[PDB]
Amino acid sequence: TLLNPYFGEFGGMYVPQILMPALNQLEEAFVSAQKDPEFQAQFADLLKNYAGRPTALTKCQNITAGTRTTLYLKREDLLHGGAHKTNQVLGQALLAKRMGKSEIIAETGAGQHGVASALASALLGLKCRIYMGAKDVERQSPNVFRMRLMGAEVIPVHSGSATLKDACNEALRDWSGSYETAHYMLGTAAGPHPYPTIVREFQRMIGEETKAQILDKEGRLPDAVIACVGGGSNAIGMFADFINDTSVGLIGVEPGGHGIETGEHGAPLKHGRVGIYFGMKAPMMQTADGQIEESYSISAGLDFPSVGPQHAYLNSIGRADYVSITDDEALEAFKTLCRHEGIIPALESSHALAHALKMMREQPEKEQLLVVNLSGRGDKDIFTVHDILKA
Amino acid sequence: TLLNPYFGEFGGMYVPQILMPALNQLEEAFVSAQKDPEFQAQFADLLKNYAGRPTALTKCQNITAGTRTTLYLKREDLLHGGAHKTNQVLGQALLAKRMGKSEIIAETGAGQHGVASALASALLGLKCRIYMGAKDVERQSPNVFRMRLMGAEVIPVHSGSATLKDACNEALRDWSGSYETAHYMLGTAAGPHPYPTIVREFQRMIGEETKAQILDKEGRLPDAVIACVGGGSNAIGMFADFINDTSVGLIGVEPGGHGIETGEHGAPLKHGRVGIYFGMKAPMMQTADGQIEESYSISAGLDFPSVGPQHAYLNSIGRADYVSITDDEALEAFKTLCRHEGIIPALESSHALAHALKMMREQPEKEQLLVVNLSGRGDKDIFTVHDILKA
Amino acid sequence: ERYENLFAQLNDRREGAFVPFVTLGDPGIEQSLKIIDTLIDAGADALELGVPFSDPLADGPTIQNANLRAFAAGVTPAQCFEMLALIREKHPTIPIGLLMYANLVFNNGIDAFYARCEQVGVDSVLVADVPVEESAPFRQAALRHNIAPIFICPPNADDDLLRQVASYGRGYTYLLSRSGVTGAENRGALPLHHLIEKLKEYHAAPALQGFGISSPEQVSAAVRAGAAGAISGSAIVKIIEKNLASPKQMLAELRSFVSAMKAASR
Amino acid sequence: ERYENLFAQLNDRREGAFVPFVTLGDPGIEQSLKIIDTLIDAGADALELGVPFSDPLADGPTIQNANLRAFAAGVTPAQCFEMLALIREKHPTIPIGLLMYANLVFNNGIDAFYARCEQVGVDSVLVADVPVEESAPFRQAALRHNIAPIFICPPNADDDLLRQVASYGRGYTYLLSRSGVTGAENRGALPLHHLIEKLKEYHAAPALQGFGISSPEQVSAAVRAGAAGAISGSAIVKIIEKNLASPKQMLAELRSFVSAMKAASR
Ligand SMILES: CC1=C(O)/C(=C\[NH+]=C(/CN2CCc3ccccc32)C(=O)O)C(COP(=O)(O)O)=CN1
Ligand SMILES: CC1=C(O)/C(=C\[NH+]=C(/CN2CCc3ccccc32)C(=O)O)C(COP(=O)(O)O)=CN1
Ligand SMILES: O=P(O)(O)OCCNS(=O)(=O)c1ccc(OC(F)(F)F)cc1
Ligand SMILES: O=P(O)(O)OCCNS(=O)(=O)c1ccc(OC(F)(F)F)cc1
Ligand SMILES: [Cs+]
Ligand SMILES: [Cs+]
Ligand SMILES: [Cs+]
Ligand SMILES: [Cs+]
Ligand SMILES: [Cs+]
Repeated sequence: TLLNPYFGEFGGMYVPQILMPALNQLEEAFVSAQKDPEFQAQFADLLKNYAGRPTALTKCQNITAGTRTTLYLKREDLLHGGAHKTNQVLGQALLAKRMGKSEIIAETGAGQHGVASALASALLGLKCRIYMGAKDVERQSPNVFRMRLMGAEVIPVHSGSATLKDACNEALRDWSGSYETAHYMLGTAAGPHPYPTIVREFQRMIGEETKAQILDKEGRLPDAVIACVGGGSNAIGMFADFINDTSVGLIGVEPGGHGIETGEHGAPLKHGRVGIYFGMKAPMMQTADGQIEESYSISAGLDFPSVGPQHAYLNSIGRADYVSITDDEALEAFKTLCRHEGIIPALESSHALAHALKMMREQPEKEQLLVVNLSGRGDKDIFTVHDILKA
Repeated sequence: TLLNPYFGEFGGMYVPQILMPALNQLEEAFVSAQKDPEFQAQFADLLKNYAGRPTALTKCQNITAGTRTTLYLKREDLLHGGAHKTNQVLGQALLAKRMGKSEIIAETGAGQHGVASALASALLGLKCRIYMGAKDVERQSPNVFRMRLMGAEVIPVHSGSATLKDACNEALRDWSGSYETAHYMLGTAAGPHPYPTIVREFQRMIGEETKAQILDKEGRLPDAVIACVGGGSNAIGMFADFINDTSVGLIGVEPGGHGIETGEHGAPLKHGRVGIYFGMKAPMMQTADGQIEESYSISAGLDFPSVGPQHAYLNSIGRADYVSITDDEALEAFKTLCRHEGIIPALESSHALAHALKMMREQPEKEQLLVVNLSGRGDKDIFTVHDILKA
Repeated sequence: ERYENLFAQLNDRREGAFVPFVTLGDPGIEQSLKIIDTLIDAGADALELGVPFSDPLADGPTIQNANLRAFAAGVTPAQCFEMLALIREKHPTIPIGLLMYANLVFNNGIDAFYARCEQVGVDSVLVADVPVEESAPFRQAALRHNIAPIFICPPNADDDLLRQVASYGRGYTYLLSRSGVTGAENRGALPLHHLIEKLKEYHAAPALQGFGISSPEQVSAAVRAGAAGAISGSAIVKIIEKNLASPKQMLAELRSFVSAMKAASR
Repeated sequence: ERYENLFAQLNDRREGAFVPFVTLGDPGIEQSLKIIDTLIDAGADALELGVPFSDPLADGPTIQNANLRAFAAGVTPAQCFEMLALIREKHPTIPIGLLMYANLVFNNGIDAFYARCEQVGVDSVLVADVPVEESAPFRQAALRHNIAPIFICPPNADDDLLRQVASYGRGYTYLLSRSGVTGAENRGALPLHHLIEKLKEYHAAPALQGFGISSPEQVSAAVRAGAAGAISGSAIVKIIEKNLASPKQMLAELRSFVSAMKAASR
């Protein structure tokens, strides 16, 4: 390989032999594109003029009132498509074209990556095929028909938990038979190398902009940046540019679901065990026997029984810290942002916000400057949240 | 009055005597705020850091392929809240605070102004009360619960056509009894002076940014700027900075509904007759007897039997031209943008796009540089559009 | 003129005016004409009459529904003028005022509208959505056709407005009981003595109080405060809607009420 | 060793191997053991056996459902090793290969897994999601416990891969019929002669063709092309699922098929 597939013990390329050429082709295309000024210009142009970068960094003064916490929100909810997923999808689509692929296979849970895949494919002339768990088709329905309006085929997956893991499995199976014409647009910083690396580099502008914006507004770096962790893309996009700024805490937030003690959660980094699946060596939720467990979250986007290898590594060395937030804590944060800042956050992003609000409330006289990655908007979640209100 | 309430013959302050002090107070507050560097800085800060200005100007290369038309879209769909409505709502909310008001009355049709009113009120500490026609509650439902999540009271109006006009009537009646504590946040560039003037000045950044962005990308001004016209706010926001650039065509697009000849339309500027209602002298759809007619559009946001006085004036002098686009033409444009640019536009904005696509297709070898105001995103319209597809 | 003679005579009998309001053609042309006859017979000193409008922005649900009923009976402005001619033909001296919205006046030309009012024997016109600020072409057309233009004195009125209303108005000055829209359920509580006194100082046309007056005690209070009379709309109209099934029992219940209201003005 | 003796004997009788695949414990421990006995009796030269895994990323619906049935019967990896012991105890010479996914091997330690394979008498292990690039700890553990590590030669294989597979592999080389996942419905059509010849040149372990082989004609084609044998999975498993109601009629239909497939290898 051209690049290191591992982050400490975590990562690698644990795919069938048939798929290694595709992975090698992708790696070579990426390394080449990174050195290509024309690629970089085309990518920059789509991000700025199509997706609407740079996104805002909003100071939330109402929600921190009466405390010594200053909170900013990095507004990826304002990105075209409604989430940070759009960033790296535009980059991967350009790599797909560079590799002469005409088709796109993707998987989606919250439907935000699926929307992103569909819009990029519509824009750049690719045929897009999307796997989504049938439970997620229901609970994240507005996204299902956004995808279909933009010319994408949406394929409901009924097997297993009928959520994200099962969508991934189907997408992987499809790709192993169609890699010659189809690029697999993996939607997070996980899976086989080179995906964890590529997804980080194409999400890295989140942290770079945040750094420039916070220095401009505050004259210094944040005490901590805080992001939810599904597979790890929005978090690593935020974290990446701060990794060498040792004074800046990096907090990743896994879904605690109904509570860690119930086993109905999606927190394998802190509560799972290293395993091999999804093409990588990474923490997973697994039985004693080594079968992969089903995860659970109120949010479809965090409902995944593994995590990307770089977060597993940053945790092990102590550089980043990971915590969990329950369904109920995420819901309170959702309601709080709606009512006091007039922003409706995705339920995924609400986990990140919830933890920030905990840091504030637990120690209200601690002076802290925090940034939360608001990875998406919550329009897709409004029916779900409505139905829970009542009871 | 401090400012001229008329644009030629159109405009004025045709409200009950009781409401004149409120109108005079608002006018004085606006004139004062316009000269206040602190107001302007606070307004600029909310627009940039909260709402996400400047918005992108996107070149659409796929949809113009094989023609000599170059088309840009001003991306107000990327503004926080999902539409241009957010701009002037932030300004009016700041005026409400400056006048010591604690409450907000608003009306909404597409629900985008209602969402905007609710979010601004949540952010700035105001109690928000919103009138919406019961038909619009149904056809623009995602917006109904966005409003309610942010702490706003949503009041369904069943009388009359149960659409926008009827929402306005109720809001007006409410305001005439509560003007002492409540600011009436009128949602368009229509109604009694000073509203047509204030709404323009607080939407004016649309055209100012467009001008700067097009000069940067093209080195010259557009041949025409094109905007849909409900009451006139997004169009006048786009038009305003170009009014003195005589080479730049200004095209406003009214909804043609089922067809002008069916009488089921919302195009009083070109197909109505001057009347007095909604606090203004303006073109309206009215019976021979002078009763106000019910309008019709597939889009709730254009479904209004009048138009703002400044557009009526710009038309009369020949400075701006107004046309209509039918339900079916707006739907084709909606589908076209989704599939070929990966942007899902509001059905209101789709009228503007439809007319631009007509200018292109009717004369495919005419060299023209056009800007369409993409006033909002179409997430609110996806269920409606789905249901029409089938038949 | 008819107003002048009315207030002159009322002054001599030392009493206030009771001026009911109804919508022309509610619930039908014929029943409305009978309702109005019952109103005059029961003691109405003058009349305030609404022409059905599609969008009555100053009216609450009661009078809104009055407009709707008239529209169900297919009542047009042309039929309203025909009714007015019949009312004047039966009652030569009673002052007749119209409550108009601006579009119905502006529709076929402001001048032509007031010319038509004169022709049928109307005494005054109040245009609800025309404040003094927009009143010029309306008040000029009124005076040219010997129509009293009615101006509103609101509770939030300042001295500049008081003097405007006093010079521009004829017939009577409308003294508003409260902010808001028409409605019997909502009564105006604020004292209006200081406004009544200043209108008299600038020699405004005599004042009639309206909005929310639904009881004889309110009429009595208005006159005792110095106002020349009182106007009741929604209270009257509620009797029409609650007795739609009973046309004869409608007129009896209307008669009782108007008598009781007029008595209070004495 | 058992593979070496098998290919040696097959060479002397001038025929190819027929190697069926089933999921251990599908549809239950006891019926599976009877199914496997029927397979060997009907003419299976070796066996390829899957341990039920929650997420079989290289398998289509047929074998997916095979895994599900085994899971419904509550089949664990521990029970699979118990079955393997019983199979070896009844059949001392037949080569036994396991189809593994990496997590089941890595779970309790890679070394311990192969030590356990040796202990029960397994001859080879193929880990489906470990390419040569990640194979080192797996192939080292295999060789330490006298287990053949099985490597895949795909159709898209280049010369560098051919030489890797040839030196690292033991027992047999898995020659892939096509891209995609396991499935009888999808047959591999591309000619594989040039890959078969090059493996022989670099002295790879004898080649077995697998994926999509569901008919005697396909077996015959594979051997005539130079491959040492053929593997059939989904075809066998379809007979299990279509005859779940009929255990005796299952074994008869299994017997017919395996005989017909083995005949084609002659
Ligand atoms: C607004 C928001 C999301 O939508 C989201 C996720 N969404 C998915 C699931 N995606 C698609 C393939 C995938 C595999 C594993 C995990 C997540 C995802 C989607 O399909 O919209 C995440 C969390 O994702 P991370 O940033 O950690 O990558 C945060 N915020
Ligand atoms: C995305 C978009 C809209 O949402 C929209 C309108 N929306 C309404 C109706 N608004 C609220 C009060 C009102 C009164 C009259 C006409 C319109 C409106 C709303 O309540 O979201 C218009 C058209 O509006 P104009 O830009 O011409 O002002 C264009 N684009
Ligand atoms: O008894 P209520 O509360 O129904 O009041 C009845 C009033 N009917 S009216 O014609 O005098 C009348 C008078 C003025 C109106 O509007 C304005 F004040 F803005 F000009 C509306 C109705
Ligand atoms: O007849 P079919 O199509 O069901 O094929 C049966 C195959 N069963 S198997 O155990 O050899 C087998 C071999 C290799 C596999 O994956 C890998 F190639 F990626 F390694 C999967 C299954
Ligand atoms: Cs921006
Ligand atoms: Cs604070
Ligand atoms: Cs997770
Ligand atoms: Cs073009
Ligand atoms: Cs309109």
